[PDB]
Amino acid sequence: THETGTTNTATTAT
Amino acid sequence: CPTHADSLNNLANIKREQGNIEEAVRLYRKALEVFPEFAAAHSNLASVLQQQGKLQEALMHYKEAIRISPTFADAYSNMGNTLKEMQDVQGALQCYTRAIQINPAFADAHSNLASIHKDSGNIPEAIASYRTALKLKPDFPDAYCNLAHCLQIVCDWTDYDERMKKLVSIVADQLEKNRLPSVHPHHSMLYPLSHGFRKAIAERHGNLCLDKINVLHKPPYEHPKDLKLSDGRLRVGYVSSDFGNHPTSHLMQSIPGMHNPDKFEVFCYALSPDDGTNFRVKVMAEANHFIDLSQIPCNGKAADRIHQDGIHILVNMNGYTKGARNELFALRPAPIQAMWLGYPGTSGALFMDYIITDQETSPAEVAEQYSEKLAYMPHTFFIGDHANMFPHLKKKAVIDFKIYDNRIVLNGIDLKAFLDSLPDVKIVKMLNMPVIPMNTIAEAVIEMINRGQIQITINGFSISNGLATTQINNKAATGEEVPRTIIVTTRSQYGLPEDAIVYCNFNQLYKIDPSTLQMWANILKRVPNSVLWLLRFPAVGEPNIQQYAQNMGLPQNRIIFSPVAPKEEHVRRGQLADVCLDTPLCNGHTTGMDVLWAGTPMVTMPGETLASRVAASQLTCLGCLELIAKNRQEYEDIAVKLGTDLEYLKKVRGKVWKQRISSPLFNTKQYTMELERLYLQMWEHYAAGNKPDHMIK
Ligand SMILES: COc1ccccc1[C@@H](NS(=O)(=O)c1ccc2[nH]c(=O)ccc2c1)C(=O)N(CC(=O)O)Cc1cccs1
Repeated sequence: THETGTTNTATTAT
Repeated sequence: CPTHADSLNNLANIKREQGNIEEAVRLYRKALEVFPEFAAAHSNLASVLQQQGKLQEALMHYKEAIRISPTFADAYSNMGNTLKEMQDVQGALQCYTRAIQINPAFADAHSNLASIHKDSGNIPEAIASYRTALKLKPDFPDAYCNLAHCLQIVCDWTDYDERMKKLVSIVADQLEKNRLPSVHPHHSMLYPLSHGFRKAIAERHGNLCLDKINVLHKPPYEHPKDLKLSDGRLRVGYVSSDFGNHPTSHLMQSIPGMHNPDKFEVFCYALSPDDGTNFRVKVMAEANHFIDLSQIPCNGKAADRIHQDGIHILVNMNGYTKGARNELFALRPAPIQAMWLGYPGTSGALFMDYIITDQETSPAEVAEQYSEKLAYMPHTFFIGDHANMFPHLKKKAVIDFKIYDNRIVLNGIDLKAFLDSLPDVKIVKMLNMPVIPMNTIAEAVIEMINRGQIQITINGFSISNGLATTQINNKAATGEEVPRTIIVTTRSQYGLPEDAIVYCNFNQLYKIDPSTLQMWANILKRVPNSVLWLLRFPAVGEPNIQQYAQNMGLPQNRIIFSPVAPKEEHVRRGQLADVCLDTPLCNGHTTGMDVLWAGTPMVTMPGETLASRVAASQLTCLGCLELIAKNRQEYEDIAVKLGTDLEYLKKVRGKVWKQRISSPLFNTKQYTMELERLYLQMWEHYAAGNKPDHMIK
């Protein structure tokens, strides 16, 4: 079985 | 102004979303020039470097972000994703658990943690963490789709109809918005998506490879246009992560050494290190050249190596599976690149020219399912090494404990020699099957099984309990060596009834859907006493199958599960079934070859996807067209006739037992010859100045 994908988080600058 | 660096960072985030990764990197870096201690920009930059395959540089910038901002949960979670990709699972876990400690409401970190549990075999915890992620962030396609696959894995079909609707809706929205679909290409075959969507999923995943090779700024390769530099020999390169103990080697490990060295020069490029098994030894010894690219992690340097070897046809044996380095194909070091055997579907990618298949698996009217041109093998594209790996199953004998061919079975390389010593064996016409009566020797064998003994010795011959192979010879259990002893296999070993029909399926449970179990229930209801023999993969799916079956009118005692067994025991115990019921949603591929090699007829209903049509291709090559159903009614009727007309069952089992030898299905020498003829059609076509076109002969 292949590696399960993940979710990168984009940080908004405020 | 602080607005300056913030504006650059936030614009870069937009460019990342749009797929403009190079511009995003440019903007993140300008932000860091304006504002050097900008934690958000360090972490966002690291995220796009990760997407470009620059993993160490990404780690450096994550650590910088966290040095600046020790409670920066985004950076911990993103860094975990990079460590997971580097195979540092413990490091990933420590990062995710720190991010969730900082921010318990961090939906992305919960979902990324869940992906570790999923890959570790802890499906209950993965489900719990994905459900926390969706509670926190209800619009979350990665979490929803990976949860859906967790539920597929354990055969949890709660609200399955609504689940498929949302999966399709998610994919449709992501494709429309030019985003990477959250369904993986190798899973898309399991869900009711259009062929267009499945090919588009594949194409979008292949595009990830482009982001990773573009940073290498390599020019196009110059490709050979003749065979002069190779003395008239066509140079074929097989690229695989699976030269070792993996089913793909169990299928084709004989093929490199069977190539004709007068016309072909064979290069095997391993993407994995040497696992020490006989599978790896054999290909390393039998290929003309063996190259360990696991020592060359840069795809630019690895592709240079392939090109320097002068490869004419490069064969992709991974597609979208673990261990793939499709970046090597995206760089196009060879003039012709073909998909073959390891991945049941299209790459969807421009850098693959052909998929090697056959007219049964991929009839020309469905060519639009594939981005590649079709290249037909003459019978089936599937192949298996069973004749070389398991020659001890070429013959069998039984004990007449009362005559059945699959209640108490003996196999052995020296089985004939053993039977010569026993003057009271009877030969039954159905090749021929010897029957040992219920004598002193048979009682000792039965006693070994019932007492759980490991092996006994009779007349100098070692007689082994089939459940104990790893204690006798671990290399025989894995298929690395042919067993030396006479092995005993019985229905009692697996809790199967001695007076009823056994229908088996030994596939992963995620290949079963409600529609399939309903069809199996219909069959069992029409064959009194029959049982269904399934695999614990995983065990936590057993009570779900049982509940749905009982809900369909099947008592629990009609379904019998067994654990995953070593390779040799798995193939050998197929002899105990009467009939194999193939999964229509995604057929058994390796396991279809396995049951046929045991002589067990397999009933199948080919679908539309490649993965749903392989078993019928195998049965066509074998010569058993009567096992191929055109619809669900036919599938049920075939299975019920096999289970109720015992003379017909005897006839069909005899066909499989004989044609597994006489048909082309397991004939690796013929396969290699036919494969070579196909390579030469590809080459002559190219050498004549043509772009790839269908090779359907
Ligand atoms: C897709 O198959 C990959 C992929 C990567 C690694 C291993 C395999 C498999 N190798 S194999 O196909 O030859 C093989 C072996 C023993 C087996 N023993 C049995 O009792 C039943 C099946 C079986 C199959 C594999 O061993 N497993 C079991 C595991 O991972 O524990 C995965 C499975 C595939 C079908 C059913 S279960």
